[PDB]
Amino acid sequence: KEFQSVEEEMQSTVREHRDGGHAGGIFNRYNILKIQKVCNKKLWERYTHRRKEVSEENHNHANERMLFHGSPFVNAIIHKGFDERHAYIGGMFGAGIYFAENSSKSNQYVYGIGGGTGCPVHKDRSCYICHRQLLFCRVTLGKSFLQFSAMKMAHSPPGHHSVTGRPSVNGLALAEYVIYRGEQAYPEYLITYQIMRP
Ligand SMILES: Cc1nc2c(c(=O)[nH]1)CSCC2
Ligand SMILES: [Zn+2]
Repeated sequence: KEFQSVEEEMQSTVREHRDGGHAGGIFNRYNILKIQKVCNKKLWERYTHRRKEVSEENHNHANERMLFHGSPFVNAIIHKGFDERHAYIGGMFGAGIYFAENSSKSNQYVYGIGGGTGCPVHKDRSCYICHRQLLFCRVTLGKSFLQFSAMKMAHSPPGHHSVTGRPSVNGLALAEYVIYRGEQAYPEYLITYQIMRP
């Protein structure tokens, strides 16, 4: 039932992307192959210690959410954790770690920014053959700064613990959530899947 809940979140949050599938491929659903619960006690303690600290700074509320993260470095993340030292100021909300509430938005980043050159075997961003991996993460948002337009920051805004990118006509199509401290996310589930041909 635990993994069925994860499959449901993965499938139901798929959306039609404005780039016509350029970055992540053309699909309406996935073929979910594996769902593995990541058990990293040192990373979990780092996460819960920070979560308690954020809660005390946000009226006894962590404002935790389960969010997706796509990256070519998922295997490094499950072992070493999220690391803001690998984040650079170039992004929409600057040098943060980015998460999506729509799995298909995170799928656009599995092979790199804008989908890179796609899978290493066929160099195809819309590869239906190669197995992809996504993370479904615990993310502590705390006091989240609501923002619509690009704001390149190095750290959370003063008094805040994260940034929420909200959709707008000139801006974002879908929401995104940005943390500036790696310990504010835990890679709880490793999802192995394929995008499926419509
Ligand atoms: C690397 C990466 N970036 C983003 C996302 C992601 O999953 N990975 C989703 S929100 C937009 C940016
Ligand atoms: Zn491939």
